[PDB]
Amino acid sequence: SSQGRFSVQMFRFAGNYDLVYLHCEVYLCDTMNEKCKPTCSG
Amino acid sequence: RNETHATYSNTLYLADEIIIRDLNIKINFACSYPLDMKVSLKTALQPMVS
Amino acid sequence: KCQLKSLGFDKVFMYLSDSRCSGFNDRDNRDWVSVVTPARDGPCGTVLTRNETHATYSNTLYLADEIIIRDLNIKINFACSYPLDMKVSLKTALQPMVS
Ligand SMILES: *[C@@H]1O[C@H](CO)[C@@H](O[C@@H]2O[C@H](CO)[C@@H](O[C@@H]3O[C@H](CO)[C@@H](O)[C@H](O[C@H]4O[C@H](CO)[C@@H](O)[C@H](O)[C@@H]4O)[C@@H]3O)[C@H](O)[C@H]2NC(C)=O)[C@H](O)[C@H]1NC(C)=O
Ligand SMILES: *[C@@H]1O[C@H](CO)[C@@H](O[C@@H]2O[C@H](CO)[C@@H](O[C@@H]3O[C@H](CO)[C@@H](O)[C@H](O[C@H]4O[C@H](CO)[C@@H](O)[C@H](O)[C@@H]4O)[C@@H]3O)[C@H](O)[C@H]2NC(C)=O)[C@H](O)[C@H]1NC(C)=O
Repeated sequence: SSQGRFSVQMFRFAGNYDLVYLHCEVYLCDTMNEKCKPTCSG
Repeated sequence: RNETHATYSNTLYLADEIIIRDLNIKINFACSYPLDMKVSLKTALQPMVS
Repeated sequence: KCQLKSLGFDKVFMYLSDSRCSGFNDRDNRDWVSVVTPARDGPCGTVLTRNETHATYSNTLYLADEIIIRDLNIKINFACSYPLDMKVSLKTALQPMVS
């Protein structure tokens, strides 16, 4: 859809580091011109 | 849209009257957008561990 | 290295106040993992606190088995000091000749 969400347990950067930031890079897609749902397995 | 960008294309029409008789005016305009973007929360996060 | 292996940390992560001081491995009588930093103020972020008698070098080491930590943070608060007074002597005997 037009919204993407995910959840994860909290961690900490091992080291002399006390703050954590998040940076995502997005790629829009055509709902019809190509297949957008990605599926992966081990 | 090509692989990198998607553009929206339309043409504008200029006339001083309902009917045109000379010097037809066509404004071929289009602006685009890339398909990739970079985002970063403006909220600082601070973990607490034993 | 064997002890920490038994402790359940497959690969340990060695970090001072600065991450550029990543530790390494060395063998003298067994498998050791070790870190080396100079004895100065801050090359690897080492604090120098000098009183009238001694000067100590204080830095803290960080242990983890992963780049991220989720439980049981480890802080090796280490510091070794040096005195400021000492006694030295030549090791060559002197033998003066006079009239
Ligand atoms: C997919 O499509 C996109 C969208 O069209 C396309 O990006 C476009 O690339 C072309 C080819 O370089 C650009 O065409 C323009 O042509 C003239 C020069 O020939 C100039 O107007 C442009 O250069 C300007 O670039 C900057 C724009 O402000 C400024 O420094 C200055 O004005 C320069 O003159 C440019 O070359 C067209 O503008 C871009 N569109 C953009 C950048 O939004 C992309 O190449 C295509 N990808 C493919 C086919 O793989
Ligand atoms: C100036 O700074 C110097 C450097 O720190 C400081 O000397 C330190 O004195 C303190 C206070 O006595 C020592 O603290 C240690 O504390 C515990 C006991 O509470 C023990 O670890 C130490 O005693 C050990 O001493 C021998 C060391 O091998 C052994 O007999 C045995 O392990 C004992 O337990 C000691 O008391 C600290 O170790 C010294 N550091 C030295 C001597 O390098 C000095 O006091 C400061 N001067 C001031 C504040 O005027």
